[PDB]
Amino acid sequence: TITLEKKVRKGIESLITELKLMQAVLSKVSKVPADQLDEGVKIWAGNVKELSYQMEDIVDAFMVRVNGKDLHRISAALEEVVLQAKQLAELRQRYEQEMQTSVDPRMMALYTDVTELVGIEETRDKLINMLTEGDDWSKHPLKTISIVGFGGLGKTTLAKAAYDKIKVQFDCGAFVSVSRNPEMKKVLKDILYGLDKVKYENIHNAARDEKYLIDDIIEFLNDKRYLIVIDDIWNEKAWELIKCAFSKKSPGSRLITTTRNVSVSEACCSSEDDIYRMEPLSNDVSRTLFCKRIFSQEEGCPQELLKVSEEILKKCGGVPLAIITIASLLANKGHIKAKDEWYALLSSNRSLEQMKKILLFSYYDLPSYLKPCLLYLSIFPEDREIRRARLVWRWISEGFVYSEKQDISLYELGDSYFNELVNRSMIQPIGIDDEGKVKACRVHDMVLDLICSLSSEENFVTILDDPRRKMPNSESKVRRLSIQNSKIDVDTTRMEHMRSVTVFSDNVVGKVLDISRFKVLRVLDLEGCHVSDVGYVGNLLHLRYLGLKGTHVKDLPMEVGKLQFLLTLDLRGTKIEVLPWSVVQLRRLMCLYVDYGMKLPSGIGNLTFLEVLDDLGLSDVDLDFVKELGRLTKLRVLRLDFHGFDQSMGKALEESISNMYKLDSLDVFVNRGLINCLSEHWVPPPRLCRLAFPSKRSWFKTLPSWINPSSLPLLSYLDITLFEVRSEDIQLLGTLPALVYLEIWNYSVFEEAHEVEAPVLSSGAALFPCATECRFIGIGAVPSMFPQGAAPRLKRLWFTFPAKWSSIGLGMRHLPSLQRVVVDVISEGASREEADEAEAALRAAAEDHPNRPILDIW
Amino acid sequence: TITLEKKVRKGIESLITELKLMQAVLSKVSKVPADQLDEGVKIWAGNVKELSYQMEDIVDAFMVRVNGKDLHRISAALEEVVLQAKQLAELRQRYEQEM
Amino acid sequence: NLTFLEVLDDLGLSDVDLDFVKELGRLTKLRVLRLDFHGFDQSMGKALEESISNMYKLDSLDVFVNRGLINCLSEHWVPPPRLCRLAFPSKRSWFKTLPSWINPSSLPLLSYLDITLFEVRSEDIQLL
Amino acid sequence: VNFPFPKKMITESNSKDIREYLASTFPFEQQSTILDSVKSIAKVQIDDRKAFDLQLKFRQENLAELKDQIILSLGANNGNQNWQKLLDYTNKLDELSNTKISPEEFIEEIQKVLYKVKLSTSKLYSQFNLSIQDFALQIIHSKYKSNQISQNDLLKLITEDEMLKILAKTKVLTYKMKYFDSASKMGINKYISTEMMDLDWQFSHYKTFNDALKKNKASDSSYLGWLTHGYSIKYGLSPNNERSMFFQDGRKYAELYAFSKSPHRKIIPGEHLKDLLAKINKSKGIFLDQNALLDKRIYAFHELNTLETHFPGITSSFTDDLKSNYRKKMESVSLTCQVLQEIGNIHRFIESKVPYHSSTEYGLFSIPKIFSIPIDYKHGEKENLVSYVDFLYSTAHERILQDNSINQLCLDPLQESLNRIKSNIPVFFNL
Ligand SMILES: Nc1ncnc2c1ncn2[C@@H]1O[C@H](COP(=O)(O)OP(=O)(O)OP(=O)(O)O)[C@@H](O)[C@H]1O
Repeated sequence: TITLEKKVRKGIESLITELKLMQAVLSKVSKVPADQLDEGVKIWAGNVKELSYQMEDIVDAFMVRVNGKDLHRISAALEEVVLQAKQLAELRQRYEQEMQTSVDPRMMALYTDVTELVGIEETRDKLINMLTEGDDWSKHPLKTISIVGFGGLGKTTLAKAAYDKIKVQFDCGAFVSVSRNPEMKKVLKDILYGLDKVKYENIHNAARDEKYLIDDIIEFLNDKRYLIVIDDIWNEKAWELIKCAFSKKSPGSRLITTTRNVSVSEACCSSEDDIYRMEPLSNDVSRTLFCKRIFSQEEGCPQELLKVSEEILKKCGGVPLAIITIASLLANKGHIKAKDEWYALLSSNRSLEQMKKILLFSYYDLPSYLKPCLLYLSIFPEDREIRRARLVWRWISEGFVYSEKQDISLYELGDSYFNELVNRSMIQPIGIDDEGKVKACRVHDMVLDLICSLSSEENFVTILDDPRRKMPNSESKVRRLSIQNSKIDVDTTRMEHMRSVTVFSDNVVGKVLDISRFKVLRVLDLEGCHVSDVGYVGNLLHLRYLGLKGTHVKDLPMEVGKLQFLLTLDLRGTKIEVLPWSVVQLRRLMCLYVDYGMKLPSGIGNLTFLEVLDDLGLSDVDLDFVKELGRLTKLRVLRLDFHGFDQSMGKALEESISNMYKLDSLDVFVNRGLINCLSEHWVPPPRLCRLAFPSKRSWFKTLPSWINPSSLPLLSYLDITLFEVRSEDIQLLGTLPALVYLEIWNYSVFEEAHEVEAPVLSSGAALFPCATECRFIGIGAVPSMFPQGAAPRLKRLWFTFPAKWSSIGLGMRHLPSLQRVVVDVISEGASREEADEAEAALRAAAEDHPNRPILDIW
Repeated sequence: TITLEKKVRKGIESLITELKLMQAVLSKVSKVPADQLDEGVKIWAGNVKELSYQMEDIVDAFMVRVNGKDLHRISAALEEVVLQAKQLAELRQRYEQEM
Repeated sequence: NLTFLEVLDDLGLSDVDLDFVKELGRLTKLRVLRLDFHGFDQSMGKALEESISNMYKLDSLDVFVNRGLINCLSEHWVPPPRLCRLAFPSKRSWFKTLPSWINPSSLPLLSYLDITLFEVRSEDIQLL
Repeated sequence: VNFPFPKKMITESNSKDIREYLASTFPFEQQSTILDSVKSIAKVQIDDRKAFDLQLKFRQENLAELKDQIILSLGANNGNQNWQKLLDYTNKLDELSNTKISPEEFIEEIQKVLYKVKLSTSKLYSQFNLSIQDFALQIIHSKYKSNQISQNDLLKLITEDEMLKILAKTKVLTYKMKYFDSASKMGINKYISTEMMDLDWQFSHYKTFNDALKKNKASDSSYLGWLTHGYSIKYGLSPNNERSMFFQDGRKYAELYAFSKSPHRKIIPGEHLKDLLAKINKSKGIFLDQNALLDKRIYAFHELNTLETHFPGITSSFTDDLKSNYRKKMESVSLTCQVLQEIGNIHRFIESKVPYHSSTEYGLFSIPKIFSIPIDYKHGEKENLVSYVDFLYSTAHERILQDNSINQLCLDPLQESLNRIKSNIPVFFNL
């Protein structure tokens, strides 16, 4: 039986090498647009993909289950897959026989008539003012503007409009377009030929290197005012090289650039005030464009078509490209289509092919390791929004995230992937998480349709709706399933090799299908369903992600200890009370979500690698527990509850916390009273970046001593409720370097009967660098707070003002960037005649400010 | 008899993939005007066409008639056509010269 | 039982009981139909019109009647939406005034029509 | 058949008679009525000193009676439950109850007994425990009313956390144990609001504490309300069958308090405020659809009512409130619950009129048999009762709004109750 072991080891190593080679080939193939592949390579690539799936499964089985029967099965599968690989190779070799270029579809749009653009005037004039901006604009240094957004939004159209409008007030100009994979010689020759068609008429035939072309451009632009537009920049090196030709200084010249990428725009412009962000049209403008496009002369929509029109316009989203293409589709110049045909289109040609080809540029440009992470978005329903933590943990579980470096955490890699997807304008971010990051994301609908078609053409994902998207006609091997309409019934007797199941139905029939037959699973996601108990979760042996959130589960089988591979375990909103003991024996576990009302077993110290722990109970617990807490060393998020926890042992807890070197966020929730932990001389962890005490009824005393800017060099969030605030407490907050967000409560003002005291700031300038929001709830003063001009980035101020102090000046010209102020007045001490006086006074003080912020007196 | 059923299925799936590849090649060839093809490719393409006909017939027979005698005949035909395909491949490789 | 029937030509419809005319309602993906009404007893036309209204996809339809007044396709019928061609080539069996379901809302698509009415009004061409 | 509603406008003439009748008969003395809301039913003339020493005698008798039962329950017990421990508890109970002592000693011993009763074999065992707690805090209320204890110390006693976590537990559990079967047989248990618990003479003392906090610290009063509603949901007075969104969790009260101190948070909400407001709008929508089930609508009403009564203005959204016009609907349902509770009180009082009903119909130790209000029909009672029920229904029929979307929750309970009451009043009036 020894030789069995050795043979199996050898076979597995061979498979690993073969997998590397296959992935290299597939990544190489997947770059070519579909119009340049031939059928042979496409078919062969599909078959290679299937073989890759099978070999991955075999390798995983060996890694998990390692006896006689297992080794025998593994050897059988090994032999079979090797045979199939050889056969496919011969097949390809048998029928191999060796035996122009199209133009960019976006080129025709430059010759569209100008009387067909609907709502440009406003944006056009705003951009023009952003360019000139004054009377002596012809004497200021060179300036660069940039425009960003997603495809089809109308960037080059706006640039063309402004250029044609104001080109008269310059000497020379040009309008050049850079593509995805550019040749720098061609770009420089284009600039030269655009500057003077007569002198450099034959410049496209010259053969010099880039240095001499750059020298020519520099010599021609000497002592001239120029306006130059550069279009469709796709990365950084291109701009880094082209920037050399505009190195000299020239008073009065202007540059414009347009792009889809945000970092490129940040690299072009100097200040973040020189960035224009395109935004979609409003509803009325979109509707007029639609009507004009189709009902062109009548401009009268019949009534029966109103509501389908509105739903279609909502699906378009205000993007002119989609509006135009769908309007041409429904126009059918011969005849307007019928209402039922409109419905059919809504539920579900040259212009359509062009739109698809245009939008796919951003997909064909991604790095190879980001393409699966994008297709994975086709699992979720249409219009809802997606939590990012769910996405990141599922990506890690599926195996899309990996690296070879020794000192890297997969969580931050996944976060980087998400931020990169947002950076390329393919995802709309929404909200702010409770750990300082994005909360959720949204996807445009046409993009969603493109993604669904792409992922369906490769058996990446199979969706189950009843009206559309039924079971594939001829497919025996399905890997990832997504149940959205519970009306259907599922066979699930041929789906031996599943990998991931997800149910989106509130329906009872959703829990009907049997799961214990998918002997190889990695992702089980039943969030929201009404399943009641799962005893079959053991015997799965392959899981990585177990998501049970918002389900009616009362208790877990005491066999989860068998799942030696389990990254995530999500239990929130369930009815569980006490976790089974065997949970201690899950050595690989990186994330544990739980409610504070659940009892944890004793030996929690063994769970190293824990990177996220949510809502510890910390009640009815002895000391060895709080000492074990000090062993989880690589832990980046923590949340406590202090509910029944006895505040006599806080010192051990603070030492255990100070033991965690890597850490970003921290919460402490306390019902009432004075917080008896985190005493002075604590030495917080160095990398801390976010701190919060959301209690609002449990105070600190004067202030923690460890808030000095040396101990907490990094901090971008703070939320504290003190007992009594001093005047030289805000000073210590001025000392903090970053402190983007801040919120302080004065406990004595509300709960006790103390009165609002005016704090005074002194002895310094630039007190609050990078403070965009501040909420001094309980304590307020506008002028004396900010002397000389400090915090030149604030945008929202919250302060309190007694009516007694009607007779201090409310001048808002210390602070340039003000945009919103929320005030509340205390009127019992002073009479109403002083009250309305102070009201009108601060109103005028807000009106004088040039930015003209908004007020609220409350 | 269980083993025979398992084998015939595998052979049929292999034939289906091979048919896809052959049709791709033939469609690629049939675009060139007759004045730019050379004789070798033309002859090889004719033979490939004939093999395609035979394999289609075998697949159809399996789909319609599906027992012992039928499965035995189908297995025999399967083996023979696979052998002929290999032979034609070697034949083409033997006399190919780029010039 | 013959589902998938997409074209059916010249049904007999004579000496037939009701379960036959009810079965007719099961052929759902059927795009062409032709009837004869030869010996068919005109007492059961309602079941026939329901069975016809059950076919969602449908393009052409014929009804041939020897003589007399056509006693089927009564008002409140809800014809199939996609209908595009309709014909009654009898020329000796009339309708009464006009079917009510000829309004342009119920038949948005129609490129062919052939009817023989008993007596035409002046405000009948209007509906056309 | 449905008996038609009485249609009378309230007269001071019969007001006098009904008023002195309520002021004379025992159970209606300590309770107040909805009819106090009417224009002219004035002239109460009541003094609480006599009612107070009456309560003293009632408490003495009830503690003595339960002690009597405790000895014999210790005599023959099915599995010894250390009943002499509860006996020592009632021993120190009577001790503290009889003597005058210094305020500090009373504080210490009250806190000790209460904190050690804090920490399942028998059911009436637990009933005895609950009655021990209730009698202890009743002693507290009487002692405060006896001017032997200041206000400062009373607050320092009640405002500390553990006492707050006990008041609600007792206030809900005792009411359930005492009235649930009566409410079920009467068929009104589906209409039982924690808001109107402290309107029975059995729970007047609680009311005192309540206004005391409205005296001094409104925050703690609202906290006590938010606590008692959650405790009511927990012990199954109102089953929702899945989960409560915002009642059992500690981090929800924090958000509610934060909003209550600075309201502008509602305009610029955080995430927890966001999903709070989403759940509120969803429950509102569920409440304002007529063919949803009754239990869901009642549950939604209870939740929204508690939120609005303790955290004012959070449930309000200006525009849609007028198109829906649900505010008056809420008031109508509240009025219905109040009047239904009073009708149940009257129905329970009727049992005192039975020739053979020595057994109390209110609950364990509700009334000591030393008083045991008798069967003696008096001159006025036979007229005053029917008059009072008619006046109740007449006063109710006016303010209720009439629309079938809202008719389902306020009209038919009143109609069914009027039917049951008009059917059973005579048969009891004969014998
Ligand atoms: N205001 C408008 N009114 C009518 N049509 C418009 C308007 N703005 C843009 N379009 C149309 O949208 C189409 C695409 O716009 P355009 O190509 O300028 O966007 P883009 O930002 O350049 O896209 P990409 O990022 O792919 O280059 C053009 O055909 C143009 O006619």
